[PDB]
Amino acid sequence: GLTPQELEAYGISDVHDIVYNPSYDLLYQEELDPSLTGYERGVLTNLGAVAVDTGIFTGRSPKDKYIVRDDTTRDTFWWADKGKGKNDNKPLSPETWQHLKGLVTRQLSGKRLFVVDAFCGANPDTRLSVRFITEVAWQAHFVKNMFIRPSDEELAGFKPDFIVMNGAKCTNPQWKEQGLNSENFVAFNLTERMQLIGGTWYGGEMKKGMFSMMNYLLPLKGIASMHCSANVGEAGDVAVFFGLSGSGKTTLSTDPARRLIGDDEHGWDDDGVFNFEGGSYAKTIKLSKEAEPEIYAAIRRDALLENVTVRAGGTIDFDDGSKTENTRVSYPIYHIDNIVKPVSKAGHATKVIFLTADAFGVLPPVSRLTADQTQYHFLSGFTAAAAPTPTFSACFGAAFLSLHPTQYAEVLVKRMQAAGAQAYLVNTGWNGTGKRISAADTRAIIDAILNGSLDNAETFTLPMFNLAIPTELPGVDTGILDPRNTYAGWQEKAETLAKLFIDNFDKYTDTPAGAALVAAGPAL
Repeated sequence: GLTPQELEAYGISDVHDIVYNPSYDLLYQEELDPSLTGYERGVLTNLGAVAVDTGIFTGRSPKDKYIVRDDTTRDTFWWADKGKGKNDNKPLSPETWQHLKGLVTRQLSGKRLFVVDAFCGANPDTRLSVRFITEVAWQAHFVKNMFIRPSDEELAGFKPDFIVMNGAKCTNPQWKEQGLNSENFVAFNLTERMQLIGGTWYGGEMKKGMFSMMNYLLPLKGIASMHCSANVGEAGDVAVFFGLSGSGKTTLSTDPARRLIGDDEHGWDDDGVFNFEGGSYAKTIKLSKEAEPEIYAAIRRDALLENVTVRAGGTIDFDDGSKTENTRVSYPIYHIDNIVKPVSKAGHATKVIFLTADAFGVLPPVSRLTADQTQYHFLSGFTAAAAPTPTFSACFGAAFLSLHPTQYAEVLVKRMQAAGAQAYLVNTGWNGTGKRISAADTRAIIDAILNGSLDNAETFTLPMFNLAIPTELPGVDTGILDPRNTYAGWQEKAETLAKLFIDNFDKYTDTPAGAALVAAGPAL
């Protein structure tokens, strides 16, 4: 356990009472305290889980995200104002940092505090020790679910590498004079190793804040940091899946014959692939027991519902998206049966799958990527909607990148090469006309990848993009393998898309890495 004196080292004073690493039993009682008001208030649902409301703080606040620019980060961070920018990594002065830090420590002074020590990363040799301090019980509950809970033995020798202080109740009145976006703030200081949260009550800021920090620390050590889901087969073969909204990442990574390592954040070190998290933060709009039985069943006592509509009686209305469509629920990973246990990690990945939804109808259902193409497409992070509106998210998670995108690509292929892994580009999209690709076909494609069939298969190249397409695939109509067969014609569309890729990639050509990669992209 820790003493009040330990917290005063951070600037907090007059510490009334500390509840260190509270059990789920205690948190449940705390959340239901009738004296709580506003966003602190918790309500019991018919499913047994507690539900909370974060007001207008429905999602992340990229505009209020700042990182202190100093000797530590000056030359290493991917700044929003240097070179070509193109990101939310806005620099902050050390003096303003001390002011923001002071606002939080003063807000937390003279209160009963909740302190949660946890780990980020499932592999002991490469994990990060994090201490979270909050004055709100459900916030302590959120971090207990989302990060790895230490054993009493691990707690004995705990020494935090990073400290996050949640001061949602305070705001910065001097914001205007300081040249900030608003009175709220999500700030990071890599020299003092701390994260501050002010004004915003959105739980995801704690999850995504640590992800951004891991994205900085790990690649520097030669450890891949990835925004993906990962699962394992009976033979211990592991696959990682990358894909933005609509790509079907989650659904395709759900397989009764394959245990889940994790659904969102993973690292890849000398020992293999590991989950950063100890829980899942799932979206709940239109959630049905029929479509998502695993998630639905995870919602019980100890899970924490966020912003969902609950009626006086009858309770949860998962369909009500009037307030927001970003309704969430967090729960410890063990609420899911089909997982890798007792530790969320496995061996080296041998199959890397990039999922996309090409509404332009140009890309093939499946292509086997070359090492350079893997890097090119990882950096592009393409997907399109409504058909078509294209989206390019670097490394399939641009908003959480702390280093130049090329750095993530380099470490990824380094680990892939050491494992002899193979990458595939799978297009589950439709241009809006004629017969679309069926879920059955999509599953057949994934099976062919996972079982090693496409690994040494004969292929033919697709013009311009130069993608290698397998000659035939078991359980799939050979006809659908060639995207041209759906239609000048395809060529005209291919030129349009190729131009988009080229236009987007110019953002990284300044670096020797990005520059060298241009030759792996579309040739028009």
